[PDB]
Amino acid sequence: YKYSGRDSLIFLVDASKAMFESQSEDELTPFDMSIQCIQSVYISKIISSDRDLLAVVFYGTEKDKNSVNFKNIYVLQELDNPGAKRILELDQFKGQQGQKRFQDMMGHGSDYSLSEVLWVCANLFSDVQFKMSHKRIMLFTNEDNPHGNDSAKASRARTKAGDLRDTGIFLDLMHLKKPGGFDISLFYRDIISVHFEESSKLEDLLRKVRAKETRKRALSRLKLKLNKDIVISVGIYNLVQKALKPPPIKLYRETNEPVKTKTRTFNTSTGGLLLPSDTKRSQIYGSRQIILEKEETEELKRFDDPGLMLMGFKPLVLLKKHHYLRPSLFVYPEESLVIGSSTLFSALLIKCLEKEVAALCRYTPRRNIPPYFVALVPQEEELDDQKIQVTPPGFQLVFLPFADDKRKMPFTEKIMATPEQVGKMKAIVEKLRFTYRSDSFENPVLQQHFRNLEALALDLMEPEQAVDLTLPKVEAMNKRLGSLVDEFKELVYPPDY
Amino acid sequence: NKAAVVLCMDVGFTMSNSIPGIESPFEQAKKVITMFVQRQVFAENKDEIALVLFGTDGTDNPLSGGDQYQNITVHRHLMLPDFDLLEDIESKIQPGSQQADFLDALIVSMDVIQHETIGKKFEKRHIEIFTDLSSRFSKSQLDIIIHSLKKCDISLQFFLPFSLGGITEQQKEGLEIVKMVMISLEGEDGLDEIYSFSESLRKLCVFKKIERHSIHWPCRLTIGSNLSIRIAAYKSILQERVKKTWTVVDAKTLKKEDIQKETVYCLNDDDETEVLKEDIIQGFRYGSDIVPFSKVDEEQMKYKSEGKCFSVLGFCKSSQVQRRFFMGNQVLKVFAARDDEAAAVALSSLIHALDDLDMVAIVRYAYDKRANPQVGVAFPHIKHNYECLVYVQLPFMEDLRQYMFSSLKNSKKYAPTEAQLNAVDALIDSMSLAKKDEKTDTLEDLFPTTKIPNPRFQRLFQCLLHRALHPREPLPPIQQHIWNMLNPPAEVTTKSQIPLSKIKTLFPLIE
DNA sequence: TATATACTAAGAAC
DNA sequence: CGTTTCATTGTTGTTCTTAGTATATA
Repeated sequence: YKYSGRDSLIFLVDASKAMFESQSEDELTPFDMSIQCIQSVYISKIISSDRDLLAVVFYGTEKDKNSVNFKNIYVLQELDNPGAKRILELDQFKGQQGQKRFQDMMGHGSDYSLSEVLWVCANLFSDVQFKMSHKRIMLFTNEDNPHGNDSAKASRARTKAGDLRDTGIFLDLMHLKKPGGFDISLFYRDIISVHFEESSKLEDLLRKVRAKETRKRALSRLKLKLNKDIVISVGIYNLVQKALKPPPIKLYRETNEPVKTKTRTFNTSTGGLLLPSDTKRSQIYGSRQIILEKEETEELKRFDDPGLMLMGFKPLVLLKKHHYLRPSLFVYPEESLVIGSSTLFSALLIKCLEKEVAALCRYTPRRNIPPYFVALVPQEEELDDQKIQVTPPGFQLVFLPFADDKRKMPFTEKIMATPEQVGKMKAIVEKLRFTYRSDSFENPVLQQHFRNLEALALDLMEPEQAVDLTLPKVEAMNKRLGSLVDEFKELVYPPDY
Repeated sequence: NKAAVVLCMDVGFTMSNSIPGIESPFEQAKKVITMFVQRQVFAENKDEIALVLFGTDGTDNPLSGGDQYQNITVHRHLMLPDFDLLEDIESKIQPGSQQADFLDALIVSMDVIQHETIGKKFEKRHIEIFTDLSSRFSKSQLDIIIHSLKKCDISLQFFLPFSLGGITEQQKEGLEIVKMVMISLEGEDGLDEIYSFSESLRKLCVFKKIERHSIHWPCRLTIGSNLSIRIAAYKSILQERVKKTWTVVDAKTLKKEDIQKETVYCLNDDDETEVLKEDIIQGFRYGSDIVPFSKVDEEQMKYKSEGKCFSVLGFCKSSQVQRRFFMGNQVLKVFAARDDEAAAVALSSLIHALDDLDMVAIVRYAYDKRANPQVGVAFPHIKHNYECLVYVQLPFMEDLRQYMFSSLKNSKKYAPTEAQLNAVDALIDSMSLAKKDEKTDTLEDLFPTTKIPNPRFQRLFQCLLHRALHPREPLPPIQQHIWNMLNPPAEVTTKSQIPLSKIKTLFPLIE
């Protein structure tokens, strides 16, 4: 969808006396559950997609304010970019004392009408000016029949909800919890896009993740040309990036204001001010000095116009894993520049896959960049698990190292092992099996940095101090393999360390 | 390591004439020595260069005599290379009219080495003589000369106009003498130490490769909690960047110290200037607002680690990881710390087991404290000289990205017709850069890209030359040998006209 | 004890 | 004829630079 557009999620909780103090047992509370869900998802969205929009608005309350001054509707925080000033507002309600505050500030929960609730949350989406990529509404209620008493209210409810379904807005409820009354065919089968007393769909909204994402962002579009005449349009995209911590901003010590760094360069002999034209680049070779233009120090790189230079093809066994150089990239046609080039792209991909052969190219990502040698190794698509995209179809960009990279190894001799040790190592390596999944692990540094960020943003009673799968679970290795370390010691270990 | 360089050129008469179709040995070897001095100029290696332009119309050498050590002009003694020496060589040399022996110059350079290579610390010595073998030489001291070369640790090489695979009987018997001398130095392999002048151009044309020594990092390869193994990590491939940066210097004065890149921090209000390095505290963006984090709280709340922590998290199938996902900056090589053989054999057991069972290891990695940890593939490698294991960064989950990328097999709007398909077959078979050779399935990889110098550094050194050898002059274009180097070998381009021609009639190519 | 050689880790530039 | 609203072109994230600290080596 339109990239500049942004995701928008509005939060809407049943504020009636129904679930404010349901608390059948003393281990949970639906309001203490819904607010927990909202806080968790909203803090996750802080780090994840800080560019997006969230809003929380309660219905059925007794105090009133909204855009249209209606009855029993409270817009707690409007639609805006997420921030701590609202983390605190939500946190103010978390607690039995907090629920006391909520009830004596907005109300026990009066009469309501989800028609007017849909009417008003629609107004919230309408209000804000930034374009919206996706628009989702989350209800939080368990009164599976909003009203079996006034059918006219319910008819107007279907009408307005169907309208929202056709104004571009989706709607969603997770059935939180109710003694009985845990069904969706009662008035909601026609609303949302078998059933039980609790929603799995709300459990994952507690998964409490700190990832971040960027949309289908073309890193650079370059025109792959087969020769000097045939040219096709390729979008160099990125599929692994090594996220770094967000770059810090320098702030004034009491005033916490931005400080607008103003680095400059000027003379030492005089109190003048050197201008960018007024400086020269230099090196020192052979006990003699060198001068070039600041313009020339970048002209020393002009090698080829931007694009891709296919020369020939290679067998996929000759392209070796042993000589990785840079994060790989992905190749996919972009129909916009050269119309119809997608056909030729597909032809090359299919036929190369058929003959199990690589494609070699010269890659000049932008101007003023020396070219490297890159392999267009085709990739087949796989969808088998649930018919959802896993490996996008197209070409890799396996960068091929230049000679100056080999880093000649300090040769040492080899000593073969005896087949007895390798035979027992067979069992050793078998025992420590574990299936590896691409998203198995997290950066302890990035995760902990984000965590400390929330900790300071809120002063929540301790920092989270997340423990992460990066550290090995030592007892597991000592146990599930046994004491075979001593076996290999008595096999191939003399007394010295 | 250290090395001593003493080049020896002749300035006699015979090299002043040659076949009109090929440049004379004088100018040929002259370009050769010029660009060789270029090599050891750009490379910052501590090699010290001396020059002996024997066969001189005069005699300017420390060992001057009436007939002993005659007709030699030592250009300059064994010190560092520098530009003005190169320029003088390019200019001061003159065509000669005499003929002189080269054993003379060989012993003279021998004496120079014995007189200087001990006065300053050295490790290995090299003597190189360029000539055309048109000299009158006696075999008197050859035994003693080779003896001293063995004792003084000097390697002798000769470079001659003819090719091993039309010269005078003088030159022919000189060539036989040269073979005798080289074999009298090293052995039968002395044949390879014979060199022509065209092949010298071919083997020398490129600028000096930027050799780069790695660091012996030893680490404790940890598996479980009771099978620690000393492991020596080494880097294999690294995106190489130039060593010393482009120093910024002021025009018309050309001093570095006359410029200060001082940074000043101001406030947005009335352009108030903040005190440079104590009033600023670093913040971070958390949604709308900025959290006053700091540096002290950074070092206090930062994640910590035990240290090296190269500990194996587990083992997995080869296909369980893939080429695409390799997320490294650099690719390590994982070898045993030397002198502990039992460790080496244990590691060999590890590697071979992983190989035959196509299993791959996943190890937590960290170069040291205060550095971000790291998890990735530990791939094992086999070479007849030695087994190998390599480590590469593999992504953390936040680093992985996901995209839809609407598929292609839905090509009801693109429709790769069979004519186009068999066309592309003709292409990918015809432009096949690699084709099987020697019945060993070593395909036509006359584009390895693994032996090819990085053209960036080539252009950088060429620029530094062309604007060093000259005062202010406009820059030159890319030297055609660089382009021929970068372009594919010609035969592939030749085979490609017809298939691309049949392409151009089978697809749309809108603007 | 001095020197540089290595590294990572910053930065800002574009 | 004047006022209001909407849509689009400039927008940037990334790479490279320098820094800084790191250590062992000679």
